[PDB]
Amino acid sequence: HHHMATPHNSAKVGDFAETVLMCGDPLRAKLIADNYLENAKQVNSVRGMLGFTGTYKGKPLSVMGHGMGIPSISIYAEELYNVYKVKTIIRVGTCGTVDPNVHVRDVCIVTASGTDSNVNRMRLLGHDFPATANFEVVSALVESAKALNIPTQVGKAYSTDIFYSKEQGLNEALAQYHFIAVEMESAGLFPIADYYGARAGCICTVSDHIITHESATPEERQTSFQNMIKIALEATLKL
Amino acid sequence: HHHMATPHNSAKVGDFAETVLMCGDPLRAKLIADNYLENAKQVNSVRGMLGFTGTYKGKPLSVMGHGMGIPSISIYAEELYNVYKVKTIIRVGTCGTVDPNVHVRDVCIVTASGTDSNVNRMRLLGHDFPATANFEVVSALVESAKALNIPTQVGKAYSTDIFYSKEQGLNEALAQYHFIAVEMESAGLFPIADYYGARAGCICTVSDHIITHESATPEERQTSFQNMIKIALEATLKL
Amino acid sequence: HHHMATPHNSAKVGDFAETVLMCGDPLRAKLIADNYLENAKQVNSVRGMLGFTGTYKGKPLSVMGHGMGIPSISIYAEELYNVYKVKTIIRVGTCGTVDPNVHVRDVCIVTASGTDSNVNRMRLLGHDFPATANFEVVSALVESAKALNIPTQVGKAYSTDIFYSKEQGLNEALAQYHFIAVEMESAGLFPIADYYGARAGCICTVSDHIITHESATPEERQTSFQNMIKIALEATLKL
Amino acid sequence: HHHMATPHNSAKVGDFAETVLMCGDPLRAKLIADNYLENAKQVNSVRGMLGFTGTYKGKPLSVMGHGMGIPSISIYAEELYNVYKVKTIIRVGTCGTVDPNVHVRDVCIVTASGTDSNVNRMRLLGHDFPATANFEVVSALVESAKALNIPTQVGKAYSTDIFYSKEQGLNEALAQYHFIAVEMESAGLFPIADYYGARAGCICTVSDHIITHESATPEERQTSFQNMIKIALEATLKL
Amino acid sequence: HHHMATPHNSAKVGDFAETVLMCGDPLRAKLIADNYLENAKQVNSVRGMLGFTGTYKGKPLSVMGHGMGIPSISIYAEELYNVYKVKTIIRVGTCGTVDPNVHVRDVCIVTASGTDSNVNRMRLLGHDFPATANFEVVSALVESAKALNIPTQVGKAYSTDIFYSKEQGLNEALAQYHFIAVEMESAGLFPIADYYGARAGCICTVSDHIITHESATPEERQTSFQNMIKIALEATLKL
Amino acid sequence: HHHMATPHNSAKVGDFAETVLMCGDPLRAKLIADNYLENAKQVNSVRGMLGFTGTYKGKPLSVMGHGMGIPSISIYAEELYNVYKVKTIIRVGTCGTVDPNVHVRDVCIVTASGTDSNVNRMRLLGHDFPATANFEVVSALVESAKALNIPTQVGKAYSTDIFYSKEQGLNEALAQYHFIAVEMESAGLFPIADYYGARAGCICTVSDHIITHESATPEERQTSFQNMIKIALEATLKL
Ligand SMILES: Nc1ncnc2c1ncn2[C@@H]1O[C@H](CO)[C@@H](O)[C@H]1O
Ligand SMILES: Nc1ncnc2c1ncn2[C@@H]1O[C@H](CO)[C@@H](O)[C@H]1O
Ligand SMILES: Nc1ncnc2c1ncn2[C@@H]1O[C@H](CO)[C@@H](O)[C@H]1O
Ligand SMILES: Nc1ncnc2c1ncn2[C@@H]1O[C@H](CO)[C@@H](O)[C@H]1O
Ligand SMILES: Nc1ncnc2c1ncn2[C@@H]1O[C@H](CO)[C@@H](O)[C@H]1O
Ligand SMILES: Nc1ncnc2c1ncn2[C@@H]1O[C@H](CO)[C@@H](O)[C@H]1O
Ligand SMILES: [Cl-]
Ligand SMILES: [Cl-]
Ligand SMILES: [Cl-]
Ligand SMILES: [Cl-]
Ligand SMILES: [Cl-]
Ligand SMILES: [Cl-]
Repeated sequence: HHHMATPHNSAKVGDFAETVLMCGDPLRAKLIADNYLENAKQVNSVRGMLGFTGTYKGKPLSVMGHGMGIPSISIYAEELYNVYKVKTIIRVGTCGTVDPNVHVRDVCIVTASGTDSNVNRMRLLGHDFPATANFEVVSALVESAKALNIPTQVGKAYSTDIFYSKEQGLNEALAQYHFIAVEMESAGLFPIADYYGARAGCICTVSDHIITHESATPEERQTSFQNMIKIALEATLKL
Repeated sequence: HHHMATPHNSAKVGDFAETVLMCGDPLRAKLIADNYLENAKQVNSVRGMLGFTGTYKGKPLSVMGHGMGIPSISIYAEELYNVYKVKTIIRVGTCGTVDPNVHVRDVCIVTASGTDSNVNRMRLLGHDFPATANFEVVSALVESAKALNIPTQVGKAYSTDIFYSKEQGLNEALAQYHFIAVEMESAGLFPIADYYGARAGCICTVSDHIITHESATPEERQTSFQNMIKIALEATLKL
Repeated sequence: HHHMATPHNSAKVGDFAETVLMCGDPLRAKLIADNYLENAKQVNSVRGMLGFTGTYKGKPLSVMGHGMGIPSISIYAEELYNVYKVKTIIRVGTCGTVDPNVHVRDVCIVTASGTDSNVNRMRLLGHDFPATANFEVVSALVESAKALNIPTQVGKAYSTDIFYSKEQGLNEALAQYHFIAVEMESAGLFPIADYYGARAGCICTVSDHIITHESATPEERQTSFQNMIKIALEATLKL
Repeated sequence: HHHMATPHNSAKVGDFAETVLMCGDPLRAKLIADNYLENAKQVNSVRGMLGFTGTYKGKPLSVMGHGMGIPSISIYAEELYNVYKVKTIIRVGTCGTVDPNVHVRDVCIVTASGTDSNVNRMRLLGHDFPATANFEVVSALVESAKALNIPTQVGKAYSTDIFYSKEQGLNEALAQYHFIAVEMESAGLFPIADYYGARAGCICTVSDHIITHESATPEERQTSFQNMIKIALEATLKL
Repeated sequence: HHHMATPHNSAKVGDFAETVLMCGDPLRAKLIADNYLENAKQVNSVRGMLGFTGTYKGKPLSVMGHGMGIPSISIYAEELYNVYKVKTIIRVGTCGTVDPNVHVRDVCIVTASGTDSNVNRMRLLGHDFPATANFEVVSALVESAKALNIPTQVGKAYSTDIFYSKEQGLNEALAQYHFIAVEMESAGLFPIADYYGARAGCICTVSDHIITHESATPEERQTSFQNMIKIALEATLKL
Repeated sequence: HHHMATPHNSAKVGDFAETVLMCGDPLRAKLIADNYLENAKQVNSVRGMLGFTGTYKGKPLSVMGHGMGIPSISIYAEELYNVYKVKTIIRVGTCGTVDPNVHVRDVCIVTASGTDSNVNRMRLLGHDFPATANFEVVSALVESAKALNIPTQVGKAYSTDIFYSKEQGLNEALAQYHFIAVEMESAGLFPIADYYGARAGCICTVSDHIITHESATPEERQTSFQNMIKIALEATLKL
């Protein structure tokens, strides 16, 4: 038995750096820690949601899984900003796309995310609350990719509660308004950062084209991940 | 590299029994498999969402984690009913309560679950779709608890997208209408079972009283879990 | 002029038994009283909404009409639970079906009911509140039918505000999720029972198949009614 | 057994006049027929919802009950306009008021009615559809009252699904915007008339002041009814 | 620099008559003042939203532009009723029609207006609040047109936020329920008049048939305007 | 009579530059043209909504008024992107603030805007569609202000339909989530730019603090405008 600072995290207060990368898959958090962090230690194991704290090029940085969907990321991110006093979270993830000019393996930097969730209406008296990335975070990601000579798409994501969509007309509307990424979490992250006066952003790589059916192979997903994670890590040095 | 029957599950088709217990914590799925299943093998490890298949008293039974929140359980349960041809899922979990006559450590058998999610409105043209447990599953749980001489509360749950509620008046309304359990998943499970012509139910133990602040100790949670899991396992023999 | 305990009911306080059967048609309430109750007297005549109190096999039991639609049943049931101190109401009625495996003359026992009404959103801060039958009532109906060797369908109803639907896609969605009964009242009854800490359920017979156009003849409806009413009356002895 | 032109009305096609008065209480429909119609016959008895056809000052006129709430009036009025080819319906009823300048026993002529029902959103793609009385009907009622030297209030009603309101702030908002009548049916009637290219209106007498608690005695309600019904009957001669 | 009684109006308190005509185009307000008012002076120039006060046949009358859309008219009308103590506003405007029996150049007198705006839900606890014209204003317009031997259509308008509609099925629904006018402002005006215990109405001429594509020429629009404005001006003498 | 390329704009096709500044007040559009454009000509006068085309530092640039509210800007911007083939619109405006760390006279660069309008739900199947500024436009504004040594706040706006708010709790929620600007138009502009594959942004100066009641004097508003307009004009050179 270990003391629980939250119901979902065994990390002691202070065990997270002020900057955190989060991905849905805890096993990918372990890969990031093992391959890009120094001075690294595991700080959470509860529910298998592995989290780690170390340094990247000398600067404190943590990485942790967030699970799948808005309710899951909301738990972990609320706790990080509130209990662990985190200042900046960058979600690093994968996505689909419907946009005719976005392609599998593209890196997408998210400026804002729509959603079919109610969580943001509940925060703003039932109205439209845009889940919006912090501009300094977006800019740090854009500038890092430029320095690395990695092309990026910059624009809106759509965070759905329903991976297995049965919704006629959704993809056509997303394409009409040039949503570049379809995922399940960023729309929950950004308003929590707002609540705490903190910062958040998101960068994702396109695994699948929802319209054309193109799909990245395992090796292509690894290469896309290597590009995206390097962009995110370099961006943390400016944040 | 192993073949992926779904993006979230490495189990081969046929590797799940027709009856599955699901809990949010994959580490608890491992505990259930290790302590109550025979002939057991691990069938999924993707994203750390451990799943296992074996037998309970000779009858095929699987157990797998579902993560936290409606979007997460919806992925895993949709795949189980669709790809893995599962017929019955019983969610085994923990919950809070606001009801003045429900107490920490009580076992709650869920007949239906409300929610603040939009996922069920999207299935029924925007209207009210009650997430309803299958009657044979509810009855099997009730009868199993009676045979084990374990008291149970039977009634409505509320599945929220937001663990860290800031919503004035919610607890008072839940208490006024005698919702017995507050959790985050059952309202997503029951309509998916309906879609596939299959069966689902839920049983949970009260970890915390949201109004009085009472909270079960670690040992009390283990004892509550032992009672609940025995009820669920015995119920599978009738399903 | 007689004293009015409510605006809609001339019955004196105490004139209703603790258990009440309700049907939409007051003339059917009279038929039930005349043919199944002993010690019977008429206790309400206001607005022609006939109600009666007597005994069934020695146990106090009332029967009263509720009119058509959620607003009408809500008036009468609110008054019965509040002013008349009723503990259990079973709605006995007729319904349509869209389910491919439910047939005209089938008896349907309702576990929960969806709706296109707003009345339940208004009770739960705008969220999804499942109108859910009390489990002891459902079980009493199921067990009574078993003892009488009368087959039953057990599952969800849909209570609509609009008998003359013009809504494209509604029947297809109801069938997809295996709603077994289409009626106009149960979704209003169950939450009122919850408010008063009381019990409610519903049993109905299929008069019409909405998809195939099959329709029960007058004699077939009488036979279906005889089966359903015997199930309900026998269930009251266990409640 | 008699032939049923609708499920809810035994009247033969042609048995209703082109102009119909409707009130919620079928016993009040009988009173109107017995005391104001000549050449009168009963044309419906189904569900006790008495309806009658005769003449008023030589002009064909019917009167029938509509029950309580939007779903109930919608059934009866849809059938009258569709199957029975009715051209004009005037609802004659009772109401409460919250307006500080409207008093018990006042006669209210309704120009439009708000509602907490969804039935009108479902007709207009989810938008705001005002349930609006036909201007010729409103004018006929206003002019008839003037000729009879009976004062009237003219303005908005609010048709609620919930007689037993628990809704904080509703009465204050209704008063702020000068809603003059609170009832349960007119918002369902007016859009059905629109659908059929037909005409509808409503006139009501104030039985109760919801804010001040004033309430009309039985004799006062009879006098108010006599004034209102004379206005409505005289208006039919101009319609 | 001049003193600003509101942020949007340089008129001094008292500079508006108690009766005001409003049209969307400020240049049309100038035309009305120049051609129909005596004793006229310009009282507002802010944002180019020209307004004027004078007399029509000796009776004080003002005319001012309101801009396009509900938010714009709401600003100007709120200020007129609140700060300038106006008692009656008649909107004079142009509209489209979808109704099969309404034709280009027809004069439409509005009894109530639907909308796709949220502004009226926000006033009535989320419910349906009909934007309803004052009956004395409607009657004054109807009677004035009769005296001038100018035919009129009397009925519902629809005030949309979106001139360039992309909404499948909207026109068909508007036609089904006999909405006679499509415009962008009246649904915002009527509830503001209600709030202040004041009066409002609307009269419009059909510029375009949305279904048949017929369109009035410039000269035809001038003739339609001459008919409509004479009706409105004569109506002010009765208000 | 002049030919009308749209119902609201007399400009000939080609008469607008590919880059346009828009402000609500047409008289302010004239001031911008008169004081910052060369080669300038007036291209629209319809409804007094003055628009002009010229050059800024040699680069083609137009400026036009947009009126007040989402419906008004939607008309003008839809036409500019569609008929006039405009590629970039920057809204230049004024706003209020509720944020405790934003002050009167501050320049706010908008990354996204929330709203109480329905126009964006209607574009995305009823879901949350974030009205999001184009990143290149935001960056051009940020970089221009940096080069001019003018401090800026960068973050979310809220576009309301209701200038005269009566909404309890709105300001507290806006402050809790650090909305920096309250205005009435940007949430309508950004999705129209998306539809056309074009670009939009917004920059505003704080005229009033809604919480503290501080208010900029006329001279202070002129100085704030001079700073903001110089930022916007310099940004057009990079777009
Ligand atoms: N097409 C997609 N739809 C939804 N989520 C996706 C998609 N592609 C990748 N994801 C991401 O991966 C998970 C689902 O496999 C989610 O957590 C989500 O963020
Ligand atoms: N009070 C609670 N509120 C929400 N979820 C709860 C609560 N107590 C236990 N849970 C369950 O445990 C997880 C949150 O800790 C969720 O998956 C949920 O099912
Ligand atoms: N197909 C149906 N749709 C709605 N209500 C029905 C249907 N069949 C029977 N009913 C019941 O009978 C009445 C309508 O005839 C309602 O009170 C309802 O409960
Ligand atoms: N205060 C009230 N609230 C709702 N309905 C009322 C009220 N007063 C009278 N009525 C009318 O009478 C019935 C309720 O008693 C309804 O049919 C309704 O039309
Ligand atoms: N078809 C139409 N749709 C919307 N508004 C219209 C229409 N025809 C005329 N209008 C009116 O003119 C303006 C739009 O050109 C709006 O202010 C509105 O009141
Ligand atoms: N506090 C405010 N609320 C709303 N709009 C504002 C505010 N301050 C400035 N504006 C802007 O000025 C106009 C209202 O005066 C609107 O067009 C809007 O963009
Ligand atoms: Cl991941
Ligand atoms: Cl668990
Ligand atoms: Cl019945
Ligand atoms: Cl009545
Ligand atoms: Cl105009
Ligand atoms: Cl401006």
